[PDB]
Amino acid sequence: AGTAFIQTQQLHAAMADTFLEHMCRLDIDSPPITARNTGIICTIGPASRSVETLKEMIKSGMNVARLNFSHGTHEYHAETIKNVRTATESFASDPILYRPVAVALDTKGPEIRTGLIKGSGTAEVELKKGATLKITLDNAYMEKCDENILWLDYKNICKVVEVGSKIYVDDGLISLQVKQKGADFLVTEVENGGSLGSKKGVNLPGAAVDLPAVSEKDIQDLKFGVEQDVDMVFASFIRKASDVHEVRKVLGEKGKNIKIISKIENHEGVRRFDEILEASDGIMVARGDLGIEIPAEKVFLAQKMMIGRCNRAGKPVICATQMLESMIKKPRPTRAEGSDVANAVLDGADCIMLSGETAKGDYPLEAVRMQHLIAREAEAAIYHLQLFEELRRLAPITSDPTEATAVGAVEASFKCCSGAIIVLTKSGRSAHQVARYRPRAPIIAVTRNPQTARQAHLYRGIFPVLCKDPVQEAWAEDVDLRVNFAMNVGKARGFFKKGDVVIVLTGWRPGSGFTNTMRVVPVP
Amino acid sequence: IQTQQLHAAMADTFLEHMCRLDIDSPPITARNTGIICTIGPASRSVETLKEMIKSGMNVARLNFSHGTHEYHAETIKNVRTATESFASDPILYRPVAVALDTKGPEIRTGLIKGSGTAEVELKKGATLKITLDNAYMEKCDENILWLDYKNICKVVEVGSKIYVDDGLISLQVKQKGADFLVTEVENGGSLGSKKGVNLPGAAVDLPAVSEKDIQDLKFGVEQDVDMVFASFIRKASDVHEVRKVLGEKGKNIKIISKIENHEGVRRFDEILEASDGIMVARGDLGIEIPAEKVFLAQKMMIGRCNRAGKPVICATQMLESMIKKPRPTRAEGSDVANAVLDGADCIMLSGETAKGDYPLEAVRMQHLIAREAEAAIYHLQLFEELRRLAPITSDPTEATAVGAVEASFKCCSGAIIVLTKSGRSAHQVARYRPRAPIIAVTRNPQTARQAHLYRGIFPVLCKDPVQEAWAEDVDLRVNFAMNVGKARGFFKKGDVVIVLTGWRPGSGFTNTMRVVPVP
Amino acid sequence: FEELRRLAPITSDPTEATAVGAVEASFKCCSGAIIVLTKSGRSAHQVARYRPRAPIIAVTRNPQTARQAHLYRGIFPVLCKDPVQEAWAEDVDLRVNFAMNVGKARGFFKKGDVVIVLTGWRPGSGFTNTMRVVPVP
Repeated sequence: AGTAFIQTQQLHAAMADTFLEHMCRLDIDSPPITARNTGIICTIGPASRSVETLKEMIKSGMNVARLNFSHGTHEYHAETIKNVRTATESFASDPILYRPVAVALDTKGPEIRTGLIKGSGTAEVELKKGATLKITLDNAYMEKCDENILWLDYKNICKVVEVGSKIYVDDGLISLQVKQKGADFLVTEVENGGSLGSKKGVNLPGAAVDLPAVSEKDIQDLKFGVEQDVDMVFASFIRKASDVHEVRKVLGEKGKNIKIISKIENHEGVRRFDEILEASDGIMVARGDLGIEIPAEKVFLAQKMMIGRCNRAGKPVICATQMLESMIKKPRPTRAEGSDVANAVLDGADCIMLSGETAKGDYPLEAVRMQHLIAREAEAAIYHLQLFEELRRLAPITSDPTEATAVGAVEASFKCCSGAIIVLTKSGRSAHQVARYRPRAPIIAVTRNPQTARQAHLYRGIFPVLCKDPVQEAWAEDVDLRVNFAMNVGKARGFFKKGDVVIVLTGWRPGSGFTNTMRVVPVP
Repeated sequence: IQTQQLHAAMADTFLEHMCRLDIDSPPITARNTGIICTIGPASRSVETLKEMIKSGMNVARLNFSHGTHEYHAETIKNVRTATESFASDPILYRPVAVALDTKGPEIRTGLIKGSGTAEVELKKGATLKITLDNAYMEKCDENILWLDYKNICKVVEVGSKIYVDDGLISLQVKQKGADFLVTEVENGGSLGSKKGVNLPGAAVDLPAVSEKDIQDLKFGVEQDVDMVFASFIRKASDVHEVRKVLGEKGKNIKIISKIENHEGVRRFDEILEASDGIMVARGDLGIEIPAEKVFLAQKMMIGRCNRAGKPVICATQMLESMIKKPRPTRAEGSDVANAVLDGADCIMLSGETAKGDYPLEAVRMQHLIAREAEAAIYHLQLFEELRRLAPITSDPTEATAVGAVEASFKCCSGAIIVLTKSGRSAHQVARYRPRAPIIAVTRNPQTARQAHLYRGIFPVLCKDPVQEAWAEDVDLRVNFAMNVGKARGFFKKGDVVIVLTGWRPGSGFTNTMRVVPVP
Repeated sequence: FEELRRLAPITSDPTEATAVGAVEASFKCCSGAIIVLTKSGRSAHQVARYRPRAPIIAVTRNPQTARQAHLYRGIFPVLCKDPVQEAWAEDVDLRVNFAMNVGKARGFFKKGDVVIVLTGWRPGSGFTNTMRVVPVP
């Protein structure tokens, strides 16, 4: 089998009257009665790169493999991809057990990195609380950083910063307040002490950081992605609509189908969220990176807002960073980490992304299993009913065949207590339009296009499944084949059993543009 | 000064309401969730407390796990001195409650071999013998370990876990015995002297009130505390014995039951019924039940307390980084917020304020987070659901109380002013979770303090003498609250507020609602 | 009622907000009546506008308003000829207890049922702003 593969459901429990009443019925002692619908993106790196590790991670519920292009060469990551694809395809000899797995390319982005600390690349220095530290743009100091002077590469840092602004260094381990501006320098006072190292990430709280959207390194990384046929791109440090447009433009005609997830990493991104969301295919709320750049008592408000708007607009949203960080060192997570993951699933996220945990952790395989366990337990606390009733009200009244059918499918999934909604689809769009309305039941999305099978994991509650059977001549039999394929998948997964009811979305003519034909089918 | 800016028309759907959250605009609502600070070494002084009350402390907790009766008597005296410093202007007088947190029943280990402070390495896979023989009680080491709980052999089976030093070390039982256990170390660590032992999912049959606590609870009654946080509650009869010890003399002292273990969560319903309120101790649960199921417990317990209309308090692991640092982490702010949004009435700061380097900033961040989180609450559905789920009765007070909340939404009221002796009339309003603050006016100083337990009650102590003409005595107290509310910033000249009063001085019920424009 | 409440325009008028709450409560308490003290009749009309189930016993000293009230549905007007008591609170209690006796005689309610009562607070305050839930003596 796998560990995470057999998610048996026990549908037909009549859903509660009110959201309050639903919380009151949560029994921690009973097991979860629902498929884990929230996708799981694991970052691949040193500890999980091998073909044998990946096989077990896919079995334990990995869906997307992220590659971090901040570090490593093109040759290095080409083999990381080859290993993912070998591991994924190991299960292909039984199409029922074949879970597809996506490949994500996370850009380096624009960044502000410090210089090399005095006697060699690895040596640190103590910045203590209240000491003066000079920041310089003069390249003479770029391998001569110490307690007193610090280089960094961003040449317009003097222009976007004023007196009194903060500068967070090494992902907010150290924080500095500017006392005096200058021609090509700043004089700062250390507030939070720490061990400063070589080439560390600097952030500039609420500054219009005017770097290029796509650095010249990234223009090569994005072409490598297109060349390697990645499925999605996590574009870093997005500030505005035109940043996303230039990420699109670089991918071009050749990789137009590659999905662009914009990462909201800074204050400017959150302010311009609406224009970014419109231009982006999805969103990634990078919480740790926001925690530097905006106040701690306002980050949860940003997360909720962004997750909210993405749900309304029907685009994926991903909750990244600071998920299960203790599992780099330890075999289990803390109470507060499990609660943090849960509350992100309940806020409405589609996917959860494990950063260090799986890339360079001592426990990469258990990290996936805890993520899976938390996401499935959290699923029981979701009151799917109001998510839907609100999403139906807020949607604009149109006479589109597909969207009216898609709603009715979800509608019926509640009234029939359906085990699933089976959706036949080439592009994935028909399945996405169903998932937009947040059903309780899993959406088994059947397809022949292998990319759409991979790209589907971005959406919540879609279980993609790749049909490799040849197209039957009689159109009606080709449907019956693919439907009966999903029936067998769903029975094997445990979503439903002999004699339950499921909803099925299909076309009517092979040639009709729309997925317009809904039917209520009892399971053979 | 929590200025409100009422009259913003509330959103259509909860989804739409989340979508309207702008982090850049300031919060448009009074911080309704109470703040309980634990007083200790860093915050004990009269001068520290004055600034903490100013920055939004409501309840002062005293931890009776540590310290003497003489020590805590003076901690209380300092709270009362600081509180009363503001009494010379009754408009600015915020009352402040005193909470007595019991030690409880516990399982403590012995003293490690050569001295009280000296550790030993338990390594992963080594055998460790647990013993009830008192000969070893000051001779613990890598091999043998004493502990005081004499029936430990009876409640544990082969294969059960034993977490030691608040879950730093964990041991699996291999062999039971007459008066011993043989365990295998799973999580290694530095074992010390007198450490807390827990027994995951065991019917731990210790006394509900230890003999130490029977003296601590009489000291509480003697010092006129306002509430008692009873520790390690497992079942209804535990709460009943905490009640029985307080007795006739301290019958008015509120008993908040702390749910610290697996058995408490299983029997939550019977405990909630017998308790005045609840405290979800999250860190202590995180030891005894799995980490992927604690948030489910918190949500359930906070849920049921909201339904039943009793206070619930979210304690432990709130802002722990602020022991050492002047600000909290992103994840701590999010953890506090999500507990306010889950539906908690109060938030309790443990170390942060007791023995922290930054006790005063810890209160200010708690206040800031709780006020920002307030904007994310969709008060409307909380109410509509609570109204539906409530049982149909023709009680005068409860029907009036609902109508007051009802009207608080339709008039976009700045407040609900409630006159009350016992506090009950104000509690019945707060039960239905209005958006507006509830200014609860009273002459009884204890009810003013005990009100902070409930969410959205702003208690205020009227020290004026009782006017002969009953109607003027009402008008006085109402106009007192009007001035408080204007000073706080809850509302201004020309806004509307709801006012609950009696009709006869003698009528049992708070039955008279009126919609009043602010003079 | 639920439709008439939705379609009504949101205002912070004391009288209209009280009047709705009176009807609201008339359903939740299963009230036998809504007793309304009124000179012009308007306070009773504003209650009747929202179409309660319970009868509205409208108490008044103005004999014309007692007659003109029959136009409105569910108002049972009743003319109090007692003189105005000096203590305002007793003058209310008189008129309320007058309607209680009318309502018991009509059969609208009996000893121990609940009724809603709309009054003023100051003799001088423009609004009928004071609602109370009263058990029948």
